[PDB]
Amino acid sequence: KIRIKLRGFDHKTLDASAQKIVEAARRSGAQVSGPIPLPTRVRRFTVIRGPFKHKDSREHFELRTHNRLVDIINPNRKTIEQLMTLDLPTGVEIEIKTV
Amino acid sequence: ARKALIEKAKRTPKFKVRAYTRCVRCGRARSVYRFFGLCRICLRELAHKGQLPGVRKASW
Amino acid sequence: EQYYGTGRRKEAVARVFLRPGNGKVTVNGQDFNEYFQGLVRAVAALEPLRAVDALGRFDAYITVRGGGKSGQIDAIKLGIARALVQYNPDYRAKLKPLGFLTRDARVVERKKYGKHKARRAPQYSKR
Amino acid sequence: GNKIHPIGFRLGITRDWESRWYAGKKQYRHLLLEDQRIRGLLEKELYSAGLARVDIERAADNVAVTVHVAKPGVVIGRGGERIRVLREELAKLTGKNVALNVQEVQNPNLSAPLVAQRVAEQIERRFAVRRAIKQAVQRVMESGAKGAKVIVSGRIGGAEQARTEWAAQGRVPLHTLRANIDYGFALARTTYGVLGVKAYIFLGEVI
Amino acid sequence: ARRRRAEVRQLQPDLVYGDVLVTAFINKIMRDGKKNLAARIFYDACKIIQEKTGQEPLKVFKQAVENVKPRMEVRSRRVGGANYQVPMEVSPRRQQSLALRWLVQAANQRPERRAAVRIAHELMDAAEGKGGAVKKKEDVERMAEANRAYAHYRW
Amino acid sequence: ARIAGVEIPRNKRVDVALTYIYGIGKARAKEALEKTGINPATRVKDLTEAEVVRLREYVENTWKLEGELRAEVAANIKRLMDIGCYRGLRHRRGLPVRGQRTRTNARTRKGPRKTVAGKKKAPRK
Amino acid sequence: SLKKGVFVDDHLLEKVLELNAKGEKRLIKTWSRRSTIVPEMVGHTIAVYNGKQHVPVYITENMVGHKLGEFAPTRTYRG
RNA sequence: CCGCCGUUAGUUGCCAGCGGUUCGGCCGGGCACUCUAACGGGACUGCCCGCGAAAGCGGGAGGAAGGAGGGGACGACGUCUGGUCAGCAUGGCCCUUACGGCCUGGGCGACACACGUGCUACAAUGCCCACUACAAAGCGAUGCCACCCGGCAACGGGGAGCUAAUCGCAAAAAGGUGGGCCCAGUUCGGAUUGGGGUCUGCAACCCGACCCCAUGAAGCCGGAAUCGCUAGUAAUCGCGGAUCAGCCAUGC
Repeated sequence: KIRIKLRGFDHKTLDASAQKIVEAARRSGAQVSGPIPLPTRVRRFTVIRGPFKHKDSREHFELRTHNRLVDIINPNRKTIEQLMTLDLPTGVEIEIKTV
Repeated sequence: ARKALIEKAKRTPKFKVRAYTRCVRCGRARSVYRFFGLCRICLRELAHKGQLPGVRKASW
Repeated sequence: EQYYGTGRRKEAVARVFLRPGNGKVTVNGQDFNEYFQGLVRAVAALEPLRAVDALGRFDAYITVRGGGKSGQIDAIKLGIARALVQYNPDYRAKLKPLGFLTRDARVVERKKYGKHKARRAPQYSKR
Repeated sequence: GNKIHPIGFRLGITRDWESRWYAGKKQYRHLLLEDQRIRGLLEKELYSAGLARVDIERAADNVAVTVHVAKPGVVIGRGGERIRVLREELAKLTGKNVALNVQEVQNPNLSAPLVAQRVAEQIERRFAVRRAIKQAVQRVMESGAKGAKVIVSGRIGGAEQARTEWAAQGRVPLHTLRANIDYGFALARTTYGVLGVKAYIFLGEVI
Repeated sequence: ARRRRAEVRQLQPDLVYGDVLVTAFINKIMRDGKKNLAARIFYDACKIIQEKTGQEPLKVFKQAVENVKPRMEVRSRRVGGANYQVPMEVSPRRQQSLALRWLVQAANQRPERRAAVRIAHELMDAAEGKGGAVKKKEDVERMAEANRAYAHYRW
Repeated sequence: ARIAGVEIPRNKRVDVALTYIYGIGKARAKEALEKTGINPATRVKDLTEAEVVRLREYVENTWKLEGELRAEVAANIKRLMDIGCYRGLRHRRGLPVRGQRTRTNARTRKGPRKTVAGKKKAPRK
Repeated sequence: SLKKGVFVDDHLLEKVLELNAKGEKRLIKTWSRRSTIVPEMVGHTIAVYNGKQHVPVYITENMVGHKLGEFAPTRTYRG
């Protein structure tokens, strides 16, 4: 019922948040639908070298939008408690949806 | 024409087809990604200078 | 009881499920000579069990999606080659010189920047 | 002379950003708008004494106002009053969540932008190009470095014609991933035009 | 190139019978990635070959193949700015490669209707010993002879 | 098949017969074989005579063909030069009707290229 | 152009209102070659700003809903 | 990045496995199969045979894979008095009731020739109508729009779903079954133009694109010559998006 999506920009710190969840989620609670990874937005981008007119000669760039998901089944007081209080999502903004 | 380009796009005239993009960190309109509000060139300068997050050297 | 093959060539996924019988060669929900006709790559999909012509003794229930038609067919081929590599790995060391194990790296090289196709550049002006 | 930005050649893992927070489509641009305007404001009315990192992490209106300064002493002022109203202007324009971070990177000969700034300062204080630059390089090698390369580009010390200038020492390997090299760009300047100082500090293999 | 000696590399040993040349000829029928339609039509042409005259389509094939096989061919000798157009005891590989190519394009130089028509018919004449591809071939052999002068300027 | 202005196509499929004909392309010919009840597949050489009669009773007693068309062309083109409603003014030029590019391409509404002695250019070296 | 309507400046309309019920001067100097030569301008002198001068066109009648600027290209010389 | 298998993971996937099923992976349920994304193993002339004084050459196997396995990024010292204050600076000069700030149309779309880049064709391996299938990626809140209604169509009115592996763009085409053209400037080829609407947007004549009927011209395959291309590459065939009110979109 308490299903929480995960918006994040960098993949390394991403698991560290999900693992932080995964542990304390089950630890204090119960069955937590394991770290289900969601296909990254790899936003397409191109741009040439100079300020100039050498048309060719380009450097493509992209957006690296990483998103994941955590899902629980039990209404533990403590789960809710620390795991919506004890947080540090510096470059991670999370979605919280009561399905 | 350079100081007023910035003011036309800012003050906003009348009709809806009287509006145009502007790289605010280089004051230009042509090839300016609306998603960043920056020119391909401004995007580029701050990208190489290493200050653009959620973006990277695309490798695919 | 069941023979699974991971049928893959150039992003064409083929789940190979083999059973005993005469050859229920169904793929994706249609008979073989129906999903793939008017094309010879069809028969070569059968080739794995034609170089070891047990062929018939296998209600060949395969599923195949993704990538491309012919490519699908070939993926299916390698899958078959891996489903019997399971039950009876004796076929593995004979089919290895035959080459029914080598996958496929004949892939889609990226649309390189500045060209009309993979390796196809614009024409020279100058003159 | 296509020396791709070392930072650009560090993006993979070998260097971190000066901003790291989330943005959901339509809002990204607005972030980078303010974000950068702050950044630059900080840059200007604060640069006074060494500072590279224009770092800021964020999310729901919260702002991790972060920065790696050099000297912190008189730059904090006479009790914390320099920081006070500056942070008040940040809080002003960015009426959201200022949380100042004033740091320090011990060594001047660390972090290429810093010595870069020193080098531009040499010539901005009308001083011998090759000399001051070579000696700053030797400072880099002295304090404890693995590479020292800083070049100055422009109307070199005088006379119309204008190129760059040699000041290399040690090893400067920069085709390598793990080399963790800092890159700075001092904006040198003269009454008669523009000079360009580029600094390269090689720090270490596989860290 | 100036490095190695390239090679030729494998083709495909007839996805129905069991021989390269069949499917290689198919390769040199190809209508732009159309091994599909081109092979299709080649085999249409094959079955109709067997139905018209019933003598082993690979006997008629081998026959056309050889009867269009240039043992010697006229190239261009190296004397700087003067190419003495000199023959050569050609390698049999190119002999047969050329061979099948000439067969194809000659059958194509026909103004008939559909493909298997031009194929079957020109392949009949080519087998027999009159075909247009065979006209070109006999021409080249004859050029090896008309270049009796160029007997010792080969590359 | 002298239906319209002496149009006689002949022994082909009726619709193609009508193809080689002013005022009628594939569309008006299909709808001919619709509003006449005749079959498109059968030949125009074996076409029954009262069928052709009611066909001409369709075509000529409905729209118009080659006569009125190019004539009304020349007329509404008198209007193209009545004052010179710029498009038609460009038609009075003996030049294309649009406003595209006459700097090169015009190889239709202006006859074959009228050779000039180059002129020369600007030192590109 | 338009779909449900015929694009016409209200300058035309408004100034037609004025000089029609009074019977005033000739000369119509609209600084716009956009509006339509609608039948609501009979056959009068139309000195519209060509881009240099005010090209005065004597409208016929068979002009109808066919645009103003249609009647002065400013493109000196042609072929 | 791409390929083998390996670990966890299970609103996409899933009978693979069982019940049900408006009998649709639709409801139950599962995670091994698809997949997804971090974490790994894996190829090192390391082993086998012959060869050279060595490098290394050829052949055997194992193997997803040989002997640089395909790629992208990375492109040194240095040259070119290369280019750019119409990206930005910043230097020097000149303009300052105007080389400056604004509005209005015309223009950067002109036309008697010229190369250069490109697409469409000049046709029967052809191509028009029809019937069915397989891509991968991307993109979508006053945005995406399925579907119903409406015009013969263009497209318009209505109106469900999604800040998304769950809704939508979307229909791939090439193909394959099945129908025609019967070598014809053709039913090829759509160029050119007349009669009519659509939507955009203050506004579409000169200056948008889109659709119907008719026109259906050039063109029956390109001399001197020059371009590209070493394997999913050439060729051929299709898709999205960057800027975008709209679109000049054969470009990228």
